[PDB]
Amino acid sequence: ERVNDLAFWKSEITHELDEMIGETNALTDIKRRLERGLIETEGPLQVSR
Amino acid sequence: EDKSSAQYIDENCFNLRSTSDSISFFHGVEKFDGTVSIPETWAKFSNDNI
Amino acid sequence: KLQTQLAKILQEIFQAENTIMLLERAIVAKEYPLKMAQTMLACRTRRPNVELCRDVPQFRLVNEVFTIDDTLQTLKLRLRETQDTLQLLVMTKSRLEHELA
Amino acid sequence: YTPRDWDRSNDLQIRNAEASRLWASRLTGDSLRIMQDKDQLIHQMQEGTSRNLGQRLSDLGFW
Repeated sequence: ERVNDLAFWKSEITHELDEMIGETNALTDIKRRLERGLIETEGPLQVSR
Repeated sequence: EDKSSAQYIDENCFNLRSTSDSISFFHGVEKFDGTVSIPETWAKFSNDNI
Repeated sequence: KLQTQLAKILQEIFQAENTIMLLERAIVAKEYPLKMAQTMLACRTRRPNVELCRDVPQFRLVNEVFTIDDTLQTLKLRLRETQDTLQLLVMTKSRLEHELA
Repeated sequence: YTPRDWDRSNDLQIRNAEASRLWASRLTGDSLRIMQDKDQLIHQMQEGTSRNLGQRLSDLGFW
């Protein structure tokens, strides 16, 4: 029974560990996309300036 | 001898697992009902013999 | 606005497709324990005379067969639903493309 | 022919797209949750299987 309880927490840990990785990449993508808008904004700033 | 045969058969069924390949799809084993006695009756049977 | 919404539709279309693929991978994984239970029940039929009995292992094996049957049915329903959602999402992408044109 | 109703039409199309997208995302979340639940349930039930077969074999050996 201890193995089976050990197995249960292993499967629960595995699923949440799966989702956390799924969130880091989605947050990483929004980081690069957010950073890329800054580089473009120097464009119309130059035209306005 | 009867109990030895049953013990060997049940030991084999316990020994086989999801990894084993001697498996097959046996549909309808739920709907089939072949039973002669309950475990309490079987225990009483052995007790009376003893 | 139509451009940005078309992009979001693209995100959800693949999320539906990936859900479909992982779920079909899950059903075949669920298939095997049912035939394991059926082989075990065949061995229960092999039991001789008095030792053939309505014991707790046999009863809960029948219950196991029933439960895996139920989980297969529910998983197949979810497959069909997510397929329908994917088709609708492709249709929305089509409408947004037409409006953009 | 509908000078400002055109804006209402474009608004309608956009909000239809948004609602469909939100429903789709909810459905993906529910699908993942039900998959995890079923996997865990089947494993718990099979280990119960193994324990009950072991108990029956023990009783047979005793008799």
